[PDB]
Formats: sequence, structure tokens, C-alpha cells
Amino acid sequence: EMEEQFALLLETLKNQQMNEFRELFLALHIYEQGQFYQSLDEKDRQHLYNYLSPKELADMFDVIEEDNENMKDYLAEMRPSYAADMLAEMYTDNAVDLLNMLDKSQKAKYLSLLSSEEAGEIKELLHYEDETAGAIMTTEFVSIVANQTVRSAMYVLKNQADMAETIYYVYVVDQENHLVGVISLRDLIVNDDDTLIADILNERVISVHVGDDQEDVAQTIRDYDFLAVPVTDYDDHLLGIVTVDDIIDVIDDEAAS
Amino acid sequence: EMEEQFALLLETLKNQQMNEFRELFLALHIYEQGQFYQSLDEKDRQHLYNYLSPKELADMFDVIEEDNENMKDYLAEMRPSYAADMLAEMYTDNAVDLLNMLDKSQKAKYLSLLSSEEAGEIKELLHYEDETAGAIMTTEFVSIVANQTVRSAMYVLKNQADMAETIYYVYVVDQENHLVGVISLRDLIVNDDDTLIADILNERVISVHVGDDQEDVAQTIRDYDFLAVPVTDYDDHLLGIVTVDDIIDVIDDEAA
Ligand SMILES: [Mg+2]
Ligand SMILES: [Mg+2]
Ligand SMILES: [Mg+2]
Ligand SMILES: [Mg+2]
Ligand SMILES: [Mg+2]
Ligand SMILES: [Mg+2]
Ligand SMILES: [Mg+2]
Ligand SMILES: [Mg+2]
Ligand SMILES: [Mg+2]
Ligand SMILES: [Mg+2]
Repeated sequence: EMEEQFALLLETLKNQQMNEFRELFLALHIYEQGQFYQSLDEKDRQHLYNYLSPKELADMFDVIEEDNENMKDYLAEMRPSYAADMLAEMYTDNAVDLLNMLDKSQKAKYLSLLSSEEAGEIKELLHYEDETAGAIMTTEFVSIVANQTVRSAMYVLKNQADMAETIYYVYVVDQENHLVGVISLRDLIVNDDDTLIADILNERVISVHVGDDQEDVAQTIRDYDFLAVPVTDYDDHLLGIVTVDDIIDVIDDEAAS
Repeated sequence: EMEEQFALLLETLKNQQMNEFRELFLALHIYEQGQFYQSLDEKDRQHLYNYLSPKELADMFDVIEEDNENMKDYLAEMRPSYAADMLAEMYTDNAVDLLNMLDKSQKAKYLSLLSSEEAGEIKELLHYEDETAGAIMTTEFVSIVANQTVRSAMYVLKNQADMAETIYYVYVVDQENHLVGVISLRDLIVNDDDTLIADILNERVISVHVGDDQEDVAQTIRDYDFLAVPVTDYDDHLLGIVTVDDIIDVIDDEAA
């Protein structure tokens, strides 16, 4: 089981077998990657930073509990530049959370190490009040325009949607980024290449307001059985999405409360 | 906003304009369909049974919360054959849940009114002890074999879209139906149509056992952030899937 695999992994790590390590580590689901990593002593963590790129390390951090508390120093032991690149690769919702956990000093220092484009989304979402949709949503969603074909929509997905949180829902917006429709991937794939998105999209797209209370958001997810839900401002501008995996954590919090 | 839509609907009922009703009703998400239905009296409800086919009504009952002390009455007030056909169209996990909320007699009643095939999976999952994986899983999952092209896989996916519980995780089983791997529709979409499933499938497949406690299943879905999780027996035979939307109800239950 888990034990066996981790043991082999620890050995490739010590013997500094970079490629063997990478193959094994990267074969693990990001949650298992997190457990393995959270078991390592400070020495082995360092080696690990040498065999994984900031993007790869970010995939794992996305799921490590930011309240862990051993944060601060996980990031501290990292070369500031490396940490910053890693924060810039995590999903925005997770990045914002990490930052709000570090001491007020670290937060600005790491944030300072990022370019304008790298910190852009992180800076917007930091503004949202804790426990509101804006505070638990993320920016990596897929949006397209109506007067496009499925062939065209499907091209974005295949060659231009690697950064997206999820592609299982495709949101349709107009030029001003107004949310005007939605189409699930499962409805999309069964349509002809030439069909126009505008002809098969759903006009009754359900969304929440960026200032709504997480509990209300959770209720929407609970009622509609959605794996994600779009977030907008009063003007209906698509700002982000809240995913079911995070809502579960929210639900866990409300209960324990 | 929602109160208005419902008004235009209730109106098509008092007017008995089947076509107009169906176009407005079927435009709603099944949850809103459920609320509309649940706010009707005996007679508009009856009208609804006339304007909706069993599988259409099933699409809605799938999300109607059993334990609602009305199922007994909802099913009772509708034509036996109609109600039976509606059970056969609901997703298996939900059909089993509804049946177990009905009087031992009624359960037998509708059960007997179903063909061997219509009731197959229903009767299989009916024997699973309450609160175990088997008791909260469903059978409408998509499985494929490792030695085929992505194109072949996609072909199967499109055909299952309409019936499967979900097509976002595709399970790979062997000739004997042993769970050997898994691949997400997302990975399929970004791979070349020529690529062989066996070359891109994930070997480390996470699963749970039919007898596992729902709480443990809930924990697994919580940690791995899964939309669904496969269920097997001790011999690794893929028996079904437990989806995230249902695990949330489990979690609500486990809480207070
Ligand atoms: Mg977190
Ligand atoms: Mg947050
Ligand atoms: Mg639900
Ligand atoms: Mg959505
Ligand atoms: Mg998230
Ligand atoms: Mg139910
Ligand atoms: Mg229990
Ligand atoms: Mg059940
Ligand atoms: Mg989780
Ligand atoms: Mg279900």
C-alpha cells in the first residue's frame, strides 16, 4: 500500500536518483504527493525542491491544508525566488489562502517577487471578504463566445485549456465578459463539429454573486448537484467559479462550527 | 424571477396546454422541476403525469429527496404501470432509495410490475446494507478496455452520455471486469485519437469496497477531490460508483 511506495520513494530520494524519483513521485495523485512530502524531514524536503519544478510543486501545494501551520517555514526554507514562482503556479484560490496564512511580512515579500501579470489574479481575489464566494472561488475557468462552433470550442479545450481548474463546464460570455450561457462538456462532445455553440448552449445558467455567503453557495451546489458554479458581480461579469471539492471543505467547517 | 416562471407554468396547467407546459418545464434544471412539482395539488400533479413521459418524470424524481413523507402518496396516486416504468428509468441508487421508503407491499407491487431486466440492478443493490458503499453507489458508470484507441473510447463515451451517471471518469476493466485502471475525459480530450488507452490510463486507481462505511468513502472523496469513486468486491470486480453529489448528502447526515 501507501507505506511500500513511500519507502521506495524515500530511497530514490536519498540515493539522489532524480529520474527514478520523478517517475515514482509524479505517478502519485497530488494528495498522496502531499502526504509523502509532509513526512519528510527538512533535509529530504530540500532534495525534493531540487527535483521538482515550481509548477510541479504547486500542483501538490494546491491540496496541502494551508492551515497546516508548518507553512511559513515550508516556504521559508525555499529560495524566495523558487517559492514565488511556485505561488504563481498554484490555483489562485489556493495561492490567496496560502498568502493569508503567512506572516504579514512574508506575504508582501513573496508578492513583491512576482511580476505584474503573475500577481494580477492573486491581487484581485485577496480583496474579497473571508467566507464569501469571492473568497472561495478561483479564476481558472473556461469561457467562450456564442457565435462559435463546437469544433472551435473543442480546440480551446484540447490545445488551450491546460491551465483551467475544470473544463467540465464551459461558460459562454459576450465581448464585455457578461455571463450569458453555459454548456456541459458531456453535452458538447455529442454535438456535430459544425454546430454553433449558440444553438446548443443553455440560457438558464445558474450562478452566484461574488458577495454571497459560502453557506448559500454550498446550498446551490447541494441542490443542483453541480461540480462547479460561476461567480459574477451585480453586472453579471464572470469573475470565477467555486468547485465542489472546496464546498465540501466549507461544509466541513460550518458543521464543526 | 422563479416565482414568475412557476406562474407561467401553473397557468399552462389550468389551461391544459401540454406543448407549452413541456417546453417551459423541460427547460428547467431537474431541481427546479422538483420544487415546482412539490408545490402542486393532487390534480395539477395528475396533469403533470399526463404531459410527462416516465423517463422524464424519472429525471426529476432522481433528485426528489426520498424520506419526504410523500413518495408513498406520490407513487400511490399514479398509475401502477406508469409508476413502475418511472422507477426503471431513475438512476439505480435513487430507485433503490425510493423503494426502501415504500410500504413493504408497495415495494413488491411495483417491483413485480417490472421485467427481469428492468429490475436487475435494482435488486442487486437492494441487498446492500444501509450506510455502506454498496448502499450509496450506482451502476451507470462507463467502463472500457485498455487495448483500444482514444477515438474508440470517445465513440463509447458519446453513446453513454445520455445514460451514464457521469462520463468524466472512465474506468478501465479487463475481460473479466476487473478494475485495472482509470482515465478522465479531460485526459482523453487532449490526447491524439490514435493514442492507445493503455498508454495514457492511470495505473494507480483508487477504489473502495462494497462493504466500506460511507464515512470512509466520504473521507476518500474529500482527500482525493474526486467527482466519483469506483466500488469493487474483494476480487476487484467493478460494481459501481459513488458520486460526489451524493457523498455531500452523506456528509450532511453524518454531521448533526
Ligand atoms: Mg486549502
Ligand atoms: Mg480563499
Ligand atoms: Mg445534492
Ligand atoms: Mg456551472
Ligand atoms: Mg479550488
Ligand atoms: Mg436521494
Ligand atoms: Mg454511518
Ligand atoms: Mg442508497
Ligand atoms: Mg478535498
Ligand atoms: Mg447518485
